[PDB]
Amino acid sequence: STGSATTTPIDSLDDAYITPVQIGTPAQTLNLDFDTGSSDLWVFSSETTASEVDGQTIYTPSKSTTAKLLSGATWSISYGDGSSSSGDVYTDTVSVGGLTVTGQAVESAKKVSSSFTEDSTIDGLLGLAFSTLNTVSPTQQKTFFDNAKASLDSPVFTADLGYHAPGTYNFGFIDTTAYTGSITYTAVSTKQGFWEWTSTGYAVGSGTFKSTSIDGIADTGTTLLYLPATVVSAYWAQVSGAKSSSSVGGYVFPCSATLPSFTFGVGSARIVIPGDYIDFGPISTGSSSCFGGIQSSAGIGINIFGDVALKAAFVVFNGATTPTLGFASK
Ligand SMILES: COC(=O)[C@@H](N)Cn1cc(Br)c(=O)[nH]c1=O
Repeated sequence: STGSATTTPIDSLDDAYITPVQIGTPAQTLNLDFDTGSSDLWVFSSETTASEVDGQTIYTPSKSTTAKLLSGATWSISYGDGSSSSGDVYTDTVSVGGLTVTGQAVESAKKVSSSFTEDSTIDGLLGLAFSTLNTVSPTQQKTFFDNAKASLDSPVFTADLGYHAPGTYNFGFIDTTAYTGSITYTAVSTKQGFWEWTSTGYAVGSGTFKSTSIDGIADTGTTLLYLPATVVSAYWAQVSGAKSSSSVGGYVFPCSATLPSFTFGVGSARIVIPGDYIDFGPISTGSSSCFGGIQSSAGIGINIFGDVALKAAFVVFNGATTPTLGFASK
């Protein structure tokens, strides 16, 4: 089997991407944030505290003939940006772009933090990291991908995020028309439950390539590119007027600037992020100070190849018994 679904930026800055997902019988379609950095599939629901729902589409398990309460199961998660959610668990039929999984754990939110409430466009998350990170207790549950894997033509999914444009998540096959040149594969460590890999280095603009190992995770659920302070300092030094602002919470730059590109290494291959991808606009409405798309990972504890990096590439998440990651230009 295979599946193929379009993923769409939630706003003009590509702050996140939503993908339609069919849940239950008859189908209830929710727009979920596919997140390769976590492993819970959770949704706004009829059980969510009413004051914490503001425009989202909710899942109503009582209206699904295939929904079953997973007795005694609860979940609770907190993300890297400080947001959180929690609730109980159903199993139900879940389909993504024509690919169907029966008995998928659908985690129903009873509580969500303010940032989820305030984002009307995101109806929940669909985690695509390794199932070892799943927070369901007392019986850990599998991700949609892990459940589908045995049925897929090939045990892979691919992320093809667009810049200011729609893109695609495919399951079970590699679309050889979706990228240029070849796909370069690189080793993955699953020791922390992430799609963790080691970049071979970087370049700023037309500058010389610096060979240096940068361990980080491929994370579709994170907007920005978070890298070591040395690397990030080297990037923003090439932008006149750029500076790190503690009050804003990272590097900002004059909106009149032209940003240089940023290149990262995948083995001997190179992925180039155009400068425009690194612009996240005025820090507040009307401001001439703009927020940068490359930020320091110093306060995070891990380097994160988020959407800023990933949308410059066609990315293969290979879930073979020894998982690997593939990157191609596009
Ligand atoms: C809800 O999405 C957002 O607020 C975006 N800023 C993407 N995002 C979402 C989560 Br959860 C996170 O830990 N980091 C992040 O960049």
